[PDB]
Amino acid sequence: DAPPLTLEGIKDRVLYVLKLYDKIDPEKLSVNSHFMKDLGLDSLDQVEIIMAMEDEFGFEIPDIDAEKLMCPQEIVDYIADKKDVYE
Amino acid sequence: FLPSAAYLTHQQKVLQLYKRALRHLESRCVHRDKYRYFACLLRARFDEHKNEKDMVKATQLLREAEKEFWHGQHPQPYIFPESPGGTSYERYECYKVPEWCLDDWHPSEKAMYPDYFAKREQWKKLRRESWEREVKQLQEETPVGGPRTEALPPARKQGDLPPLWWHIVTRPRERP
Amino acid sequence: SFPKYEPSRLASLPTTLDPAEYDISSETRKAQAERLAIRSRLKREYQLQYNDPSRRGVVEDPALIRWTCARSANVYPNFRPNTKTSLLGALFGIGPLIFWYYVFKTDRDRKEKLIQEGKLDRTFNISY
Amino acid sequence: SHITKDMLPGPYPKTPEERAAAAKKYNMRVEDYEPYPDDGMGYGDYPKLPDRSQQERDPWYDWDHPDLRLNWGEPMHWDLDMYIRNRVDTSPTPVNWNLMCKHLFGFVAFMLFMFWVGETYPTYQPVGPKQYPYNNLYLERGGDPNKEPEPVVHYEI
Amino acid sequence: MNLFSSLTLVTLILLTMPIAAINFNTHKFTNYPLYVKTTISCAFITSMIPTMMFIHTGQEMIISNWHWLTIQTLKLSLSFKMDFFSMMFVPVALFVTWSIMEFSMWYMHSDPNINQFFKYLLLFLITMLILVTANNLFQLFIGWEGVGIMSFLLIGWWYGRTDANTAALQAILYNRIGDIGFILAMAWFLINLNTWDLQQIFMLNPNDSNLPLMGLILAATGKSAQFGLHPWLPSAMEGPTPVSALLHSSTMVVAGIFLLIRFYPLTENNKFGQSIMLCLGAMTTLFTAMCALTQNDIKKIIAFSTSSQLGLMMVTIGINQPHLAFLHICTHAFFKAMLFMCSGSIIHSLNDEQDIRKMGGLFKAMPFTTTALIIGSLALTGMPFLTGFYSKDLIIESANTSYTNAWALLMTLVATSFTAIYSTRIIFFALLGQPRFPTLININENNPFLINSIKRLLIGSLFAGFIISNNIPPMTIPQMTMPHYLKMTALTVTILGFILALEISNTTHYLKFNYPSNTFKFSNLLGYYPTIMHRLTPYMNLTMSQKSASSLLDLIWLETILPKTISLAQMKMSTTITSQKGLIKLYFLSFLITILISTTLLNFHE
Amino acid sequence: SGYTPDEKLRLQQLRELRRRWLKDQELSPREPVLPPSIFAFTHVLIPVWIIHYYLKYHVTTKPYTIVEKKPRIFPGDTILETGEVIPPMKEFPDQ
Amino acid sequence: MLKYIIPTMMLMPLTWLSKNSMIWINTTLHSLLISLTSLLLLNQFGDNSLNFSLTFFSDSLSTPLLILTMWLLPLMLMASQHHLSKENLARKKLFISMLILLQLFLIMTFTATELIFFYIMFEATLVPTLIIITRWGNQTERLNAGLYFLFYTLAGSLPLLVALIYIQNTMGSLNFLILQYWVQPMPNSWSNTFMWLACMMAFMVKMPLYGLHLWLPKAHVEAPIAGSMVLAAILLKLGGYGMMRITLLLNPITDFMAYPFIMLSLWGMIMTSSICLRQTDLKSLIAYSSVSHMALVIVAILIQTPWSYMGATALMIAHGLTSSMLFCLANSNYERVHSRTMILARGLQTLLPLMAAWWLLASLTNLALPPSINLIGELFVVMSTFSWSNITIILMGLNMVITALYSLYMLITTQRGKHTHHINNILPSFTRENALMSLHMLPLLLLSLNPKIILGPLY
Repeated sequence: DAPPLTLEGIKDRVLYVLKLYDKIDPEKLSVNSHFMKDLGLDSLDQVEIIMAMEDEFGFEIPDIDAEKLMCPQEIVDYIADKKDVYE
Repeated sequence: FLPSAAYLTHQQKVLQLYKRALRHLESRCVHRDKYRYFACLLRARFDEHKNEKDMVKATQLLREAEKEFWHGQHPQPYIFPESPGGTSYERYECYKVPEWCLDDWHPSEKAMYPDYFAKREQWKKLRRESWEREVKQLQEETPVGGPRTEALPPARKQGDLPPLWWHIVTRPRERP
Repeated sequence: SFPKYEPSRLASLPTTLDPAEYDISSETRKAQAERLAIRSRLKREYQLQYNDPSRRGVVEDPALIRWTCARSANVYPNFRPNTKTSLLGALFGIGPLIFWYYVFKTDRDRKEKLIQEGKLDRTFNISY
Repeated sequence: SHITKDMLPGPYPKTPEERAAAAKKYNMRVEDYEPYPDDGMGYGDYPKLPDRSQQERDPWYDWDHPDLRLNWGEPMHWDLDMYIRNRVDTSPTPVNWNLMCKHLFGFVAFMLFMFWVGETYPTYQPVGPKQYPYNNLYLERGGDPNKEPEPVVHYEI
Repeated sequence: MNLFSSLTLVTLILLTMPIAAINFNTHKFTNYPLYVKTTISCAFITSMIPTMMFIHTGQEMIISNWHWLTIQTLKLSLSFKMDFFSMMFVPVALFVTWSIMEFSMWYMHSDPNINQFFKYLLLFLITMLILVTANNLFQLFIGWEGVGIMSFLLIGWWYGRTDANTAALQAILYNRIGDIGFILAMAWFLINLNTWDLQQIFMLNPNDSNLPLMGLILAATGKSAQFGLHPWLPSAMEGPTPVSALLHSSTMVVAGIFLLIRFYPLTENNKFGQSIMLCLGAMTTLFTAMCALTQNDIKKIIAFSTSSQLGLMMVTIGINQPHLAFLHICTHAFFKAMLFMCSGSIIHSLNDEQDIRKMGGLFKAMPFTTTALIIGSLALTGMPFLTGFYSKDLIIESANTSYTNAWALLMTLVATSFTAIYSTRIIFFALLGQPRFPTLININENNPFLINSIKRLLIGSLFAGFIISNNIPPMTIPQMTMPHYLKMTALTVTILGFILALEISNTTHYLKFNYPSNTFKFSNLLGYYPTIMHRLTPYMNLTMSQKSASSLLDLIWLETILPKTISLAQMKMSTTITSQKGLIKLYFLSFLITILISTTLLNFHE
Repeated sequence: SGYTPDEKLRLQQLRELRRRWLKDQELSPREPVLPPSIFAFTHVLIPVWIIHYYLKYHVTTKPYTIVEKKPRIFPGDTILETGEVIPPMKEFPDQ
Repeated sequence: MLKYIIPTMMLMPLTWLSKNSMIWINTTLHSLLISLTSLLLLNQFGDNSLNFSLTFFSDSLSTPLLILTMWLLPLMLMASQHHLSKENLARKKLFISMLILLQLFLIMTFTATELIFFYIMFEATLVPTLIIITRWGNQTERLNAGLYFLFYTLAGSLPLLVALIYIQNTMGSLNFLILQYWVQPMPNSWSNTFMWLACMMAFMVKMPLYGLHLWLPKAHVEAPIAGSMVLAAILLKLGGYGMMRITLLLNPITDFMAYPFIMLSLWGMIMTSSICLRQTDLKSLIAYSSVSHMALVIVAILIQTPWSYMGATALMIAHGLTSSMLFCLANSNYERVHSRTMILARGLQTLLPLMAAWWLLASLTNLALPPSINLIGELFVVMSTFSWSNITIILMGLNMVITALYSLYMLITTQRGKHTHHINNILPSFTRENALMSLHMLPLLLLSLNPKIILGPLY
């Protein structure tokens, strides 16, 4: 009962599985990249994204928090908060 | 029913139904490839009508979506086994001992753990050290005659820590 | 598609389909805003009672004490003898007692007359 | 120290000031406070609530009491002794109520009807009775070891 | 010889020293699992000896000592026996529980409260042993409620998770319904047979035995999780895993039919009793067989499987055949002990996600536990022909060659087909699918204890079923003469069930999404019984406790009958008597009317 | 829409505080705490000795006590104490 | 037993002229000396009682109850500090001497020859408990509780005196032995029914029966802990003791007029076990639990079977021990949270990791776990009542199910699962509280080993 996690590693995993997605690009992809603002994709695909994060990391994030993340940095911060992973 | 506001929106209700319907299709639809098929069929169903400028048409289709969803939901959906409802649901609440304790110990047991107790004593001195002026001035400055919201703003004015923080920071680690 | 899911005394009607939500008026939004403000102010007062280092004892809930005193000794007033109260008390107080008392009349008559005759299994019936 | 007026005797007449004092003392919506009414079953002027309260209120709102589903200021519904989680769970059923009970009682009564149809029509292989040696096996039934045998010896087939 | 009695008593007395050891310790132990391991190991190796003497000779005996309350014409000592059942049951339960000790060493490695867990589990072992040795019926009742209480605590181990202590509350409630049935049996045994002791109750044959048999069937359907009182079994699966293995594989659920197996001379007669036996067992068997479709929890599948197995044993007592039911207890015990331990290996290997969904593919990834699950499921239905073949198919053959009820045989046949198809479904969805589970996989068996435990119990499931089944003195008539389609027909039905589940799987391979058609909805909500009864009967009795008891009839109505009427009468008489004013003319007029009422109304001079 | 930025700021100060509190909660000074066969078979044999001393003497002196369904003598075998055969089972035919 | 009476008179003024910070050790040590002294008496052999010049004798109807009282006194006393610690030394001496006087009249009451002396010592038991619960009841209706207590016990117990004077001047003196030897049946007239109704009705009010059990719960929720335990255990089991004493006379009419009382007690047992499921105010659950068990006791007393009387005294002793313990744990919880309400005080699994073991063990003795003597009592009463009517076993088993249900619900509600994270003032449990736990339960288990003592005179 011990898998440990990190900040940099789990951020690389979230950026990895965002890079895996089809109709965005890895061309202009970074952690400071808003979804609805300047990547142009719909909120529908944004909730498919949050669905992918839930389906990989194995815990439901609440429906109040399926609304207002929109960027990978706050995603990595929120997953690190729910899993309580710091040193 | 939510801490930010009262009304969700039409879009927020549509979106919550979208997440719940997609999760129920996940639960219906094992081997995952027929799931991908039917999930993109559902995505097609909601992009049938992207161009909806009307409002009563949208809400009536939403009510019929609730009808057609409750007509075909699944009894035991795959709920994630750490969430409420799931298989854990504070499974490891055997050791979520609250942290107002670890202050009523015997002093030989407190001699066993010296440096951690010195650090906890200086955190507690920090807690009482910055209660009066900052938190009282913010909780008498920023509230209107009704507070009328639940998310609270930080101590962005001048200096130290945001108010009302002790039992939000010092919670157990969810793996004790 | 469906008979629209009636509720019952047990079957919960969820907040997905009321369907009476969808006829929102301005006074209903005013009502939801006032409800949000009331829970906001009560939680604010709760947190300010809750976050002092000098507080040692309980949080001093008035709602629970209110409910306990309203359920324990503030039942006897108010009270009035109606047809409903009197009939329901006489039907739940002495009814089942007189019912099982009749069935024990019957079973004691059967046992008395039976072993009065002598057709019982008391070839050995020791532990009287 | 606590105010004796902050308990609750007497119902809703008269309609302005009782409803005003009730909405003040209970921390409720004013015209959505409705008494029971004065039914004479006790009950005071204590509020009416939507009766389910616990399998609703999804735990992601993050209120105060983590299991009581209460946020410390509410009317505290009159059946808080019984409507909790771990006692009575009033989740919305997936199908109906009358459909559930009629299908269950139909299945159980169908099984009992076919139990009776089975009890009136037994099954058996073509098999005769056993052939016990000492006249349907005397001396190891009820007794009388030298008093009353009934002589029926078996004749071969 | 006193050797036999002495070794049985030391196999009882070895199960005391760890408990008093930790209660008298004061210097902290860390090798307490090692201590429990070696004491249960030596208890097993000293309990294999008297059964070897038993089959070597026969030589059955009872022991009794230290009598207390010899009050009336009866008496009772601590008195327990060793005949065939208490001989060849105890090493089975000890072997099962020693493997469960191993699996709980590994599975509960992380919780630092392992000592109180082993205290509860070993005390539960003691109490189940006291149940399965006693002949004094009061001591049987002691073992009964003691294993009920230990099941309560040992489900409610994880405090928090109000579903779990609700489950424990349901478990103790159905144990008390078992208690009311059992005390009716004890009451009739006392008043019509002077005692509650198995020897004298066997010594007589009281032929009018409808009341005690109805009480015994109520107690057995209370304990054994059967029709009407079954829903505490999956709810009880929602405790931890060695919890579930010990509590529902070899102990605490098999005790319900164990008593009916114990009372075989009393039920040699009363064909009405065996009709009730087999009808109720057939009802349970078909109910859980239909109920175990679309149940995506693994432990609930195994719960419905073991309830169907107990339905087969109730039909087995529906024929006058106790010893086949005992042999089935032994095979079933090794069987589902090994099966729960394999399931717990899977569930802890993937982070306790525990469900069929998000677990799909497991074969070629640590094939040891997949091998374990396929050996267990092939031993289910008795793939031709293994240890699981023996008891189960002697049961169906003796049921088909009997004066049966034309319905129970058909229901048990359909339910054997259905246990074949959900054994197929647990295999196919847990092992052979395309792998569906998340990444960061920590699938690990660099572990000695789990491989030793799975090792030893599959070795037990391979041989010890046939070893126990072979050399017993047969206390029945082997029928041995069955027609065409009456001996191979069980294997025929299980193979056609495999065909039916195979075509279910191949239709599931497609991409169709047809609607649920209410048999699918009848199977998900557990036949709607736990849902509608646990929502209806806690509404009825508790709403009547609000209305009649706590509100109306007790408090306010007694306060209006006794104190109010008297108090208001005294208040009115006081406020009419003392409420007088100072006009003394009135008082002399009272004097006048007193003199006149003394003269002319009632004669006083006359 | 997203977070309002004051909530972002409040969240950031709580990330700093939660990091520092969990950094407090870790300890490893490398002096973390500071405190101020034959056994097996004697553990098995001393109850055997005690309960066999108990089960011979007091249990034997109490008369109706440990009792046995007797071993089963056979029509071809003999007796250890008295000693004679029982005559055998008779002729077989059609065996 | 005057060697038990005169050390109680020589124990009281010592506490009066005890100095400061020394009242406690003196009273506790000398009451434990009284406990060994009480243990000396247990000698009752065979055919007769053990008599002593006119006033005193002993039976097993009286000997375990007497040992129960004198064992209960130090337990009573050591529960009775820390909630009057800041009060005066003189008022503390007054309270302790009041409890000693109450013990003295209880020993007087259990060691009584004549029923007249039993009546005098019955209302002598009545009087100090009034002053104790009304003065120190620590709530706003301790007034009402003491008043209901005194008026029900007097107004029921009073015509019993007139019936006893009638039995006096119709049969000579009122020794229990003469009434064993000069009794004769009184047939179904009407005045026989009235005399039996007066005596049994006085005791019914003391039990309490279901018709007049509103007596109890205010007097339990509005009492200090010493008077709580005295009230419950010794007063209810004293009422049952008195009924067992008087029912030796007037046998032939109890079959004609016991049918309402048995019915009322059975249906009230079911209703009371249902009402102590769903209430608030955690203290009161054990109060209606005691009501339910004494209803079972009443049915056992009046169906007149030797099995029933053995189970009756076993159930009396076991429920006295268990209810006194569980009251003391309820006082511990009220020391913690200052509430008395059930749903507020929660958690107590993380916190207080061994106080929970005593809660568990108490609730399992209440549940009738099978080595508890509660189960021995309930089992013998069930055997006797199924011999009595062969259909009333259903009410017994329904009582059994509901009894286990509410006791285990009282366990898991407050003390299984989650602290409310705003209590934050509980200290780890004192050695005094744990000392009262292991003074309750160790004699219960060590009596459960060899329980041939506590069964009745029909051994």
